[PDB]
Amino acid sequence: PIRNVYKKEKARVITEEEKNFKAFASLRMARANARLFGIRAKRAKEAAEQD
Amino acid sequence: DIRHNKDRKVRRKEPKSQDIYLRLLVKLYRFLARRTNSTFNQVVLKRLFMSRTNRPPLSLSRMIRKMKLPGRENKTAVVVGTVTDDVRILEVPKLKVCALRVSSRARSRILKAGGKILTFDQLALESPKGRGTVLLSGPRKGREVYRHFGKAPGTPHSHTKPYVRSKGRKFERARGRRASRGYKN
Amino acid sequence: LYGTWRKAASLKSNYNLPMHKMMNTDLSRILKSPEIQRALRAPRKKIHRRVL
Amino acid sequence: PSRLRKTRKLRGHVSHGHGRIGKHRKHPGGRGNAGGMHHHRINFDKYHPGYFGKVGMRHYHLKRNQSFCPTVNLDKLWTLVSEQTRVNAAKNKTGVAPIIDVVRSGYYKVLGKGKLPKQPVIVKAKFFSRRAEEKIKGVGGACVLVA
Amino acid sequence: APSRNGMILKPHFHKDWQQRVDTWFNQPARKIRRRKARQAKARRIAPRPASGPIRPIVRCPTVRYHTKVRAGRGFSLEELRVAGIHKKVARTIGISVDPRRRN
Amino acid sequence: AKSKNHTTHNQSRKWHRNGIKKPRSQRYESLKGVDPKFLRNMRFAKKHNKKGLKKMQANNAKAVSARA
RNA sequence: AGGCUAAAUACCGGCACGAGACCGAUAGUCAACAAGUACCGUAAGGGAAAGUUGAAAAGAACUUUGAAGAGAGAGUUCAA
RNA sequence: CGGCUACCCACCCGACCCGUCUUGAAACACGGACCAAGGAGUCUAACACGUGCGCGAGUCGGGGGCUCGCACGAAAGCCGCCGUGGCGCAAUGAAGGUGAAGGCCGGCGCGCUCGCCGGCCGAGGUGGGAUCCCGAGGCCUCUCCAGUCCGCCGAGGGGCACCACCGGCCCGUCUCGCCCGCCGCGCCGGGGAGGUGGAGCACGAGCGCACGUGUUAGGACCCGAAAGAUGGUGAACUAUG
RNA sequence: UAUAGGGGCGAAAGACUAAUCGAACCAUCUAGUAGCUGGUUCCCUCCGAAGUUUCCCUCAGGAUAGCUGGCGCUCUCGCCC
RNA sequence: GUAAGAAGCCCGGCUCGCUGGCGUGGAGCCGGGGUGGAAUGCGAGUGCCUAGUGGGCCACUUUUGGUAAGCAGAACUGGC
Ligand SMILES: [Mg+2]
Ligand SMILES: [Mg+2]
Ligand SMILES: [Mg+2]
Ligand SMILES: [Mg+2]
Ligand SMILES: [Mg+2]
Ligand SMILES: [Mg+2]
Ligand SMILES: [Mg+2]
Ligand SMILES: [Mg+2]
Ligand SMILES: [Mg+2]
Ligand SMILES: [Mg+2]
Ligand SMILES: [Mg+2]
Ligand SMILES: [Mg+2]
Ligand SMILES: [Mg+2]
Ligand SMILES: [Mg+2]
Ligand SMILES: [Mg+2]
Ligand SMILES: [Mg+2]
Ligand SMILES: [Mg+2]
Ligand SMILES: [Mg+2]
Ligand SMILES: [Mg+2]
Ligand SMILES: [Mg+2]
Ligand SMILES: [Mg+2]
Ligand SMILES: [Mg+2]
Ligand SMILES: [Mg+2]
Ligand SMILES: [Mg+2]
Ligand SMILES: [Mg+2]
Ligand SMILES: [Mg+2]
Ligand SMILES: [Mg+2]
Ligand SMILES: [Mg+2]
Ligand SMILES: [Mg+2]
Ligand SMILES: [Mg+2]
Ligand SMILES: [Mg+2]
Ligand SMILES: [Mg+2]
Ligand SMILES: [Mg+2]
Ligand SMILES: [Mg+2]
Ligand SMILES: [Mg+2]
Ligand SMILES: [Mg+2]
Repeated sequence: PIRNVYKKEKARVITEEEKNFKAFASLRMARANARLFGIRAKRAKEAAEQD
Repeated sequence: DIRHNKDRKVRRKEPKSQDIYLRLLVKLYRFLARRTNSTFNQVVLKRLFMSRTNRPPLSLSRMIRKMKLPGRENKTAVVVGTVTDDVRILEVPKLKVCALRVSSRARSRILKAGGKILTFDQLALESPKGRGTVLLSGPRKGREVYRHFGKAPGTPHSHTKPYVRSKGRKFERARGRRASRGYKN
Repeated sequence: LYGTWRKAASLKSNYNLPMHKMMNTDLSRILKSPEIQRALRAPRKKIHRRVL
Repeated sequence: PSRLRKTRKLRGHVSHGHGRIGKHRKHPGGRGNAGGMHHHRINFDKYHPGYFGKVGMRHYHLKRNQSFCPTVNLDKLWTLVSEQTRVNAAKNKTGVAPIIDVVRSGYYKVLGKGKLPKQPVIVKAKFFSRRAEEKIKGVGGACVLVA
Repeated sequence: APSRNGMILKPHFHKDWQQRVDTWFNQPARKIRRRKARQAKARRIAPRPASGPIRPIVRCPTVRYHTKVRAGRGFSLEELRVAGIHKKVARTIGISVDPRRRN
Repeated sequence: AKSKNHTTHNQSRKWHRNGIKKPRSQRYESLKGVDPKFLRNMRFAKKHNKKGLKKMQANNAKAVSARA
């Protein structure tokens, strides 16, 4: 059958920078960049046009 | 003379359920509350006549908090009705409790802590007059039916959750819930 | 097939024996036990009928 | 049960529990939700506010699979894994933390609730709330983003 | 028509529905027919297993179910080519082939 | 078809059948309609009370207990 | 902008079968019986009522009254 | 001899003919000559409340599959890596989206209308609140001695549920200003203090089955129109060639 | 023998069209709808009204409030206050 | 219409970003002490669901239109 299997990843020691690795601000910045990707490109284009 | 509209007490004096064990518990606690002259026996006899709604299921964490209060070290917690397990707490004290129809998930969680539980007949055999006891009850108004009650969902201070077929947009939102369409409550 | 109160059933996966409400279903022994009658009230079997 | 219904005890009463002055006429007030805006406006505005009109913008061809995002709370974050994991973490043999993946249980977002145990955890989820993210780091845990 | 307080209802019984009502009084007979058909097919094809054609590993498309995996229709032509067996012989071997699926 | 227009006959009986009892008077009635500035000041005084209460009031309680 | 194909699906008509917490002759299909029959209207069409002797006819031989219908005796049946 | 009555008769008193529309019925208001049989609040779906049951932050196999062909079997039993799924466990915005823990103690930076740090339990406080606990005091053969023996209570304490208020947290808004971060230093993100709107949170109670009532859609308590549409039959009567 | 139903025919009465004509007959939709009449079946026990406010093309009706009943639930007496 | 107490009064101390000559005023909180506060009668509070009703009439008294009416229209109370 197609019974599901799952990777274990039992336990591990937390690294040093994991306390400040990710955050809610990371997802917020990712969403903001995905929303304002093309606008920044058009702004850079019209800025290089004036030069 | 005097009107006879309120002469008959509407309270019930006999359990509507046909459970044989509940009938025997009533027959025992009636004799106790009649003889021992204990107000605790009186109230625990009155709470056995109550229906399914008037006997709300008391959770486990609520009973933990009620027993953690000062003066409840060795006192026995008594819940007329079902006590249910709570998965939000992780550790539990001894918790020597007597209840009716304890849930199986809470059975092991209480028996692993070291405390022993007992039923109503064992409680009557141990302490007839109800000494060293704490009578607890679950949230009677915590039921969802009491959230649809009030004066009316139209008064500007309703907060009464009107009955709606499906919850979401364009379902009882436009005229009477915002100042843009008509009025605001 | 049904299991006991200690171990669940083997044939049925998530079934356990029903819970038992009154551990002692004999009212006579409970009412005649010394612990119950230790703190009882007087019988007071007087009728006190209507007096003319 | 016809023997338990009310119509049996109504035999002999001519009006059948409906009165002599106003008889039981076939839909005397209207059929269905008739006249929701007039001659029923009092009831419709007292018991169903907001029923008339449109509020929000329309979304053509909405799929309930896109907005599928179940939420899990911190008080339930330990009910997903087994019980022995919690005691093995509380034993504290070294600075190792158990990994609690909510995607296996079926939750995509973790929401914040208080009273966390003092054990460090490594959580893997697609979305995190700000309060939950600060509360898991105030105890010494770690948050891992997946996709 | 309305009462003191109650949920507003919109029953879809305004059409002439009583002349088209499907009662499932033949459900046990249908289940018995299906079971007898399964048994007869298995007895006729006894050396071959029931649901003979092997089905590949298939991930759910939508984001709601893309975390779990399920069965499918047939193996792709690329998978058949990497396996090294011909396309047309897999059908008589007992391997269901899905030419529309890509990798 | 002229009919009766408006009378208040047999109304006091209907009222007195159930009762015209006064509304429920309870302590801490409400804080609605009160001046918003006064309410803000009261909230500030309530939230800043425990800052200096638990020390000076405790000292004064110890002092009066020593007095009597 | 060309085509073929069984499967699970539906079936108040048709040919047979089984069953019923249904109806029991003003009920149940209109129709338990020579029922879509008698009958009605030019026609399209409308459309009924109507079961029970007795276990077995063993359906009352014979005498008398009456022209007969019918009746008095008698006779069969546990029972006319 | 005793006997009420479903037998008959007589006297005394009271006694208008039933059903419904109506403020008003015995009416010169309507229906009923009489008798026998039939005759009217049903069933389905959905909703709300209450009650009984089982389980319980879970609940439900009604949809399929399995065991052996079965009169009772169109039943019943089981699925366990069939819980897909429905309801509930999270709400708030039109939406992009966001999305609920308080309390005590000490210290520092101007303990500043002031943040952080360390330790603890961990869902705040007030006024009521069944019940429970402690409890001065006195209540049992001659006496100082006792554990049971007789046996209630002034006052005080922690306080179920629930009630009223204050404060706290979440989401959508308006005012005020300042701070922090950089997978990249921007009309990028995050945060505070105050006023309001929410069907919210502030140790959860729902699910499935049955019953009763009430509303509604189904012909829907029963009987009743003037009318509309579809498709066919009639100039053997009558009007006209 | 020809004209057949919103059609025919009419020296015109809206007369005739199979005893029916200011729109025939037959079957179906159709158990069409009715805020309008009539009826609505056994006993006992308990409680027991309103013809009033507001709104509606509302006035022979309905919604709302009020009157009523049922199910309860939370407490209080029962041993100088 | 209101009041005739313990949800009250006297005392001390804290908080305020409200106001401000003033430790001024006003609110909130804490702490210990003192219930017998007009008569009479009575057990109260509260939640849910809900049928019927939504044509009324009459009477003492006060009253509007009308000459008047067993006329039409109102207020309290009682009755059908
Ligand atoms: Mg009465
Ligand atoms: Mg009646
Ligand atoms: Mg009505
Ligand atoms: Mg009326
Ligand atoms: Mg009604
Ligand atoms: Mg229709
Ligand atoms: Mg009127
Ligand atoms: Mg093609
Ligand atoms: Mg084709
Ligand atoms: Mg086929
Ligand atoms: Mg039957
Ligand atoms: Mg017949
Ligand atoms: Mg002869
Ligand atoms: Mg009658
Ligand atoms: Mg009438
Ligand atoms: Mg009249
Ligand atoms: Mg009459
Ligand atoms: Mg009459
Ligand atoms: Mg007449
Ligand atoms: Mg007559
Ligand atoms: Mg009959
Ligand atoms: Mg699921
Ligand atoms: Mg009809
Ligand atoms: Mg029309
Ligand atoms: Mg035609
Ligand atoms: Mg001719
Ligand atoms: Mg026409
Ligand atoms: Mg004619
Ligand atoms: Mg016509
Ligand atoms: Mg009908
Ligand atoms: Mg009216
Ligand atoms: Mg009432
Ligand atoms: Mg009542
Ligand atoms: Mg009724
Ligand atoms: Mg009049
Ligand atoms: Mg008058």
